Amino acid sequence: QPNDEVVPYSDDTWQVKANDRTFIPMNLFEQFKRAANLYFLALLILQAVPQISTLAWYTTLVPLLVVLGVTAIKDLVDDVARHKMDKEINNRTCEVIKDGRFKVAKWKEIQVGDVIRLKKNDFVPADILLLSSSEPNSLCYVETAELDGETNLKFKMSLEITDQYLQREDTLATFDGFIECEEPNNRLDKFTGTLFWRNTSFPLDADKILLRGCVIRNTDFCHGLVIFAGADTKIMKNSGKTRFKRTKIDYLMNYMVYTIFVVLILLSAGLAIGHAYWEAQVGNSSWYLYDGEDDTPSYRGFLIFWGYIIVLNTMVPISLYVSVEVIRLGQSHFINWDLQMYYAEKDTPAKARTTTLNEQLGQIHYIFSDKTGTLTQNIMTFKKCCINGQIYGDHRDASQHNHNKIEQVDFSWNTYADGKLAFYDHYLIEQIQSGKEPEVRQFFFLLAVCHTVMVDRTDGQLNYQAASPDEGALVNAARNFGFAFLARTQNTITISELGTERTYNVLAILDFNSDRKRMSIIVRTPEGNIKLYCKGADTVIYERLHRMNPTKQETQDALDIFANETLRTLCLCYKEIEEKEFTEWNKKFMAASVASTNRDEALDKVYEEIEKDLILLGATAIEDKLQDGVPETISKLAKADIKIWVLTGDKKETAENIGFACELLTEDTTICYGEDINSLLHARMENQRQESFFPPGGNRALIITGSWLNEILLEKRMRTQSKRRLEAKKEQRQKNFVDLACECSAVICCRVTPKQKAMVVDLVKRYKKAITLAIGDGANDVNMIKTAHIGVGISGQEGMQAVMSSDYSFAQFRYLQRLLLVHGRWSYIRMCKFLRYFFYKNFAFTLVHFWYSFFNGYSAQTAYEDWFITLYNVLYTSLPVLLMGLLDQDVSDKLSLRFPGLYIVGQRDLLFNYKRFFVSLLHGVLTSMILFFIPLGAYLQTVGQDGEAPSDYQSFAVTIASALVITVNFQIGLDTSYWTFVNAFSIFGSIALYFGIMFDFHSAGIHVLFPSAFQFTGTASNALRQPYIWLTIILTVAVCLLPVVAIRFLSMTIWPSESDKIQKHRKRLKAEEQWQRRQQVFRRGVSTRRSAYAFSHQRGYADLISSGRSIR
Amino acid sequence: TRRPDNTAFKQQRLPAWQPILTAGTVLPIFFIIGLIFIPIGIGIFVTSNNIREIEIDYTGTEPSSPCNKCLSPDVTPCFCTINFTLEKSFEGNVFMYYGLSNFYQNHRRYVKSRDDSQLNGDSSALLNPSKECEPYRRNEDKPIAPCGAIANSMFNDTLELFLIGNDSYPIPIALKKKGIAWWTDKNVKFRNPPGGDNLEERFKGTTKPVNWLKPVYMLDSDPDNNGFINEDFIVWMRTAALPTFRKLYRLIERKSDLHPTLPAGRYSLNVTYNYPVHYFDGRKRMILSTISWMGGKNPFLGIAYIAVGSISFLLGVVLLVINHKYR
Ligand SMILES: *[C@@H]1O[C@H](CO)[C@@H](O[C@@H]2O[C@H](CO)[C@@H](O[C@@H]3O[C@H](CO)[C@@H](O)[C@H](O)[C@@H]3O)[C@H](O)[C@H]2NC(C)=O)[C@H](O)[C@H]1NC(C)=O
Ligand SMILES: CC(C)CCC[C@@H](C)[C@H]1CC[C@H]2[C@@H]3CC=C4C[C@@H](OC(=O)CCC(=O)O)CC[C@]4(C)[C@H]3CC[C@]12C
Ligand SMILES: CC(C)CCC[C@@H](C)[C@H]1CC[C@H]2[C@@H]3CC=C4C[C@@H](OC(=O)CCC(=O)O)CC[C@]4(C)[C@H]3CC[C@]12C
Ligand SMILES: CC(C)CCC[C@@H](C)[C@H]1CC[C@H]2[C@@H]3CC=C4C[C@@H](OC(=O)CCC(=O)O)CC[C@]4(C)[C@H]3CC[C@]12C
Ligand SMILES: CC(C)CCC[C@@H](C)[C@H]1CC[C@H]2[C@@H]3CC=C4C[C@@H](OC(=O)CCC(=O)O)CC[C@]4(C)[C@H]3CC[C@]12C
Ligand SMILES: *[C@@H]1O[C@H](CO)[C@@H](O)[C@H](O)[C@H]1NC(C)=O
Ligand SMILES: *[C@@H]1O[C@H](CO)[C@@H](O)[C@H](O)[C@H]1NC(C)=O
Ligand code: BEF
Ligand SMILES: [Mg+2]
Repeated sequence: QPNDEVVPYSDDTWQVKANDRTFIPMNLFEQFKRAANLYFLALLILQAVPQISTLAWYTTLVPLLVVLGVTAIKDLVDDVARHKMDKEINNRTCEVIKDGRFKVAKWKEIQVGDVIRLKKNDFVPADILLLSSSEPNSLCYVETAELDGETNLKFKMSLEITDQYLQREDTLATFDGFIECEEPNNRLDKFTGTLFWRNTSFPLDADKILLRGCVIRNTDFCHGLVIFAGADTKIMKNSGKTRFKRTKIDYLMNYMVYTIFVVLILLSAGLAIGHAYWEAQVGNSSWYLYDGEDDTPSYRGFLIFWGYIIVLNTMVPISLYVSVEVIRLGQSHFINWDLQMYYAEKDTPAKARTTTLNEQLGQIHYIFSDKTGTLTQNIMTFKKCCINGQIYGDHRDASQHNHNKIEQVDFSWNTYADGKLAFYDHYLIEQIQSGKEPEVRQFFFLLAVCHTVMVDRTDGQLNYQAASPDEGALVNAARNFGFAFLARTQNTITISELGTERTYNVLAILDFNSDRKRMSIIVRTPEGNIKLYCKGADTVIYERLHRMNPTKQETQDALDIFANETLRTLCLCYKEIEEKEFTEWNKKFMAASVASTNRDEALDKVYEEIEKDLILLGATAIEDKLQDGVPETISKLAKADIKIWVLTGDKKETAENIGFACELLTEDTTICYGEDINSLLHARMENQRQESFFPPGGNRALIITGSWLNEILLEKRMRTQSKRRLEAKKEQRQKNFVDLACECSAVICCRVTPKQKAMVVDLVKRYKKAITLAIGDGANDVNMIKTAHIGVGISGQEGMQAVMSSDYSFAQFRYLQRLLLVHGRWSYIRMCKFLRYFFYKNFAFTLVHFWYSFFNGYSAQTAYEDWFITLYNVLYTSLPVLLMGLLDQDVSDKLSLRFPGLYIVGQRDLLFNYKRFFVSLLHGVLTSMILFFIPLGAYLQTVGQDGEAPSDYQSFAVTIASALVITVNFQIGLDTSYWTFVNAFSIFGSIALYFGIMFDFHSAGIHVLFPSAFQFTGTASNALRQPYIWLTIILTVAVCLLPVVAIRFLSMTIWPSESDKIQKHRKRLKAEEQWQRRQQVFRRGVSTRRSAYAFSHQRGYADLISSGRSIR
Repeated sequence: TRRPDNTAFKQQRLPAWQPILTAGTVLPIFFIIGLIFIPIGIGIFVTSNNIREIEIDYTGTEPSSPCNKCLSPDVTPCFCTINFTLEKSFEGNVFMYYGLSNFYQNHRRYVKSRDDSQLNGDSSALLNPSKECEPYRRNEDKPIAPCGAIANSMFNDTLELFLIGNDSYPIPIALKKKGIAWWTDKNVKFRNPPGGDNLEERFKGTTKPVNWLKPVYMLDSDPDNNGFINEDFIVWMRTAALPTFRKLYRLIERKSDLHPTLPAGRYSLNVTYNYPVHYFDGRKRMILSTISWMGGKNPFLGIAYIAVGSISFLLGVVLLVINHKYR
């Protein structure tokens, strides 16, 4: 039932008349979406009240205004960049009839029901009803490599009525026809409608409609009428819904912030009960703490709950999000500026068009890639051949092999030859020239006859217009070897054999279709002989070979070798027909060529009747070129424990051939097709009516067609019970399929529609909880680019459909090596370091108030200056962490591509779990403990007790602040492993700036200006000149920093990580063997172990050529 | 679309240093820290041990002391006397402090009860004081010049020292009451109201704090040590950091003669008990200390330095052993 040759669009009235056509919202968004801003505004409101305020109103605004300004500036820059990208990538134009004659107009000025004209190689703007063309019978050839991964050219024809009357712009301008068609939908194969014109109705069909992604080729100009437009086009309805993408670390940060909220609430409540009890016991007896307010101890505790909330608010950071955004912006700009990710030929630098998904590049689990245009260059060439059992094409010189370093044979002797074909083999040239072996020339004569291509000689250059890449390559190879296909007509071909022009007489063309798998042609030679030449798949041709064929085994060996080299193989045969047999078969064929009721079956039977006894000639090998460094990239990403799946819309033969050519599949791998997977799943379901589907030690791969993918996933009141049971069964089947697929080495999906690509990506994401990436080009890959966690579009080509909705846009698949193994890994490491240090240094600063609470009656008295609290998070501990988060590397990029195994560190969430958060919190708690309790012990006794004795509250505050700043700015230095000059400058300049600003505030002039604001006048000058104060500061710093150094050293020495081992031995590393293809896997025992047949062509062209439709 | 600039910053290649924490790079800092902390701790401890300090507690809370009668002073002037001895004579300048224990001067409700504008000598603030010192802002109908709870709760106690000589006649000891406050505090932070030459007319329309026996006028007879610049007032206004604190009271200057400043013998302390602290388990002490040429008597820093040096040396040894065992 399932079909391997059709994409399953099914399993997934409109009326047209012709010629009858900035800062406030960002602030609100950040306030509401980000609960931190609302929290800080609530803190401000609390600080307004005088009965509860414990800190001035400066504290929460001075930083908050800076946060708001920075966020607004970044948002404005991002908006400007987005508007730019949009403006400078949306430059496309087309000719339209909006006035007396044609006018140029952008694609946005198109209205449903307006006639337009297109030229060669011009992307179709919207769905069109082809009205006329320069080609005979108004034919038009379109390439749909981006609507689906098919590299062959389809043909569209228009109505006879519109063909013979709309050949001129004069009639098009006055054209007035009605169209009633189906409403817009996502079905690209069929189209039902009707055109009313000249008081008559004409039905429409898909063979008259050009879609948006089509590219017009082999047609000078084409006039049509727009049917759909904008988002209503059949390819725009296949684009998923854009969603807001958030990294895996954002949710962790949210849970972290909620935990900090809870901890702050608990601490405030505890200190509130503490103060209530203290006031009950000691507060009333104290005759000096009289405020004249009749407040009971419980009321005081309740009132100071809010005071302690205000004091400890700084536990939740105020500059976390701005720091994260700046880090991500800098890393994205690093991605943009990368010079290794620069394609010189197309001049297409990389691009990070979303500046919020950076660390997630270091956590990728799966990659899903298109095939046509992503892993391939859309170029294929004729590499080798086998004639009479001799394999030609391997390196040789003269008539005997001499050396590998041989030159390129010159085709000067030929007249039509050019430089397209790069062939390094001389024995073939001598064999052809000598003529001692006529079958050598017969081989290329067959190559130049059996095709169905067209020839254009407008400039006399003999240009070949081929609807199949394989046919084009073979015809070019034949032409270069002296057999050039010059001209064709209804009943003749005019091949020129070694300079002699012989005009044959074509008698019949036996067409190609997926089931037949072969093509043939019966022609009469000028002498009078009748010969049938056929070429096709080896499997379907080895069942029709004559009894006598000495070269059968040698050609079989050649086919095996070609399949071993990952090449597309075809088998060639010919036979001679007698006059009587030919006339009887011609009678039968003409009988079957008129019965249009069941023409296909009668034609197939007639075709089968003649191709019975065939004499072999050899085989041909066509290599489909891949992008440079594709197999190397795949192997590297496999060493990093990343699984690559290929989701292509191309036929099965091409997908399997590319899978073998990319080294995804090998001789060891056992391939399972749709039916085997379906049987396995059925058996498992019956058993269930866990254990691995396959033995662990085996190697396997999956080749699933779209129809079989739908079949195996079941996608082909009592009603509620039925619905729920069916949904449960579908969920179980989907989980089973996902588990089976993730157990195999490689998975390839072919003949899949965009919805199916999105379905597979979503299934993996959901049932495996894995981070997924999607890379591809064209319009069919947009849905999986919008569904995956990260989406990459291959730019550089004229198709900018997948790049619009992508996240990162480079020009070649190779650069994926540096996106993940350098940029993503570094980004993950840097973000984790930033978060750890940030939470450490924010918790080490606010717990001093908690510790001090025990020595001031739990009265919410700050241990820091009223202005130090303001500038701590902005000036003293802001720059160094950002610099470390922008300019930190553990190993060099050249040493990070050489050891992909490092990636796993981010792949398992090891550098920052939900456990490292509490470790950092404990570190901050201990640091604050020491910072407070060492100065306290120093201050209990004498500290420089004389006339100038700094033993008061302000000296205490400045001592603790200095110790805190030094300790934090030395911890940041301990964290960094890439000591750029700017890193050291910031680390040693934050402390200097703190000291300078402190000495500025503690100045006579500022106090004279207004004394209320500043109370710490003269404390710094008279407190930092005592040796005991400096000894206390040094002791605090040493106690805070020594255990960290000891623990880091012990961890590195006993449990070193991969980066440590690489860095220790970095000096002795010199062995780096470049990846090399596995040269030889030749074996014996089986005549054939795989059929490497592959051909891309569509049925119908022979019908056009046999009739006069395709002849001008 | 064009070729990105080739620069050190843009291409993620900036000249940098790669500090691997090699086993030969962390042991040296441990050993250096130990060897530099041990001698400093020894020196600080030795200096602290060589300081002669005498602390006399005269709160009179516990009976059988010759000051308990002042816990219920029916008569406002209550006088005690404390007899003590100095075994070893002091030398050089001597400092006399009054200390309070269990006296929370770091309370938030207490630290903010202040008006730095009025104490700066501002005519506008001299009347209509700041709202922060509300409980002691106005007495009946006029502003209180030193408003706030800090000014009212000021040490009300006079202390004097006498030496019992061989003649059985107490010998008074001169006590200097100047130069016991920060220079900036006396010359910048605190200043008298502007205008006039007589302090009497300067504070016109302002009463005294409700607790002060006499107004700001009679704090001192000298015109350079009365007003808001009084040093006994500045010293108190400088709030302490912990419940227990010592505030400088008097300076005893070394006599130019070779004899000790405080010759060893017997001494009597003459305290006028006026400041009550027994309600909330507070304590009052008088401390006589001598000058050091490194700070003062701080055994805590010396002991901590000794301990940290020893621990650093032990950690260095242990880390060396671990490095050898897992080399
Ligand atoms: C400061 O010295 C004075 C005496 O030398 C003592 O403090 C306070 O002294 C005043 C009297 O000068 C007491 O006045 C109170 O006044 C109200 C009415 O105005 C009256 O109802 C009270 O019963 C009392 O008479 C004040 O209570 C007293 N402060 C106390 C007892 O805490 C004390 O020696 C030193 N105290 C301070 C805070 O400086
Ligand atoms: C929720 C977890 C993480 C605990 C975090 C908060 C604690 C720091 C709070 C909770 C209960 C609080 C205690 C509740 C009651 C008191 C009685 C309070 O009153 C007194 O005993 C002193 C009065 C006097 O000295 O006469 C002393 C502080 C204390 C122990 C509090 C100290 C701070 C505590 C331990
Ligand atoms: C990290 C490991 C190696 C040591 C963990 C020990 C800590 C749990 C100890 C060390 C210092 C201790 C603190 C030392 C002093 C105090 C003050 C104490 O209160 C008082 O002494 C009275 C306060 C007053 O005078 O009003 C309450 C317990 C507390 C916070 C202690 C809590 C427990 C601490 C943090
Ligand atoms: C290796 C590090 C990471 C572990 C944590 C070390 C703590 C256990 C240390 C750091 C600060 C030390 C405190 C520093 C100061 C003091 C004050 C000290 O009290 C006095 O000096 C006066 C004693 C008195 O006169 O009553 C009592 C020990 C204590 C709490 C220390 C207890 C031990 C502490 C908490
Ligand atoms: C360097 C890292 C790896 C270890 C950090 C731990 C130190 C902070 C601990 C270890 C020993 C502790 C000391 C142990 C003993 C004392 C004596 C103690 O003083 C007393 O109470 C005794 C009476 C007197 O001071 O004379 C004051 C705390 C102190 C200095 C402790 C301060 C904190 C110290 C240095
Ligand atoms: C101190 O000693 C003298 C010696 O006569 C005595 O009169 C006085 O009462 C004593 N004071 C005390 C013990 O407080
Ligand atoms: C000083 O002590 C003596 C003890 O007799 C006595 O004069 C009085 O108690 C004190 N001085 C004054 C002025 O009260
Ligand atoms: F471009 Be893919 F092969 F659909
Ligand atoms: Mg593609």
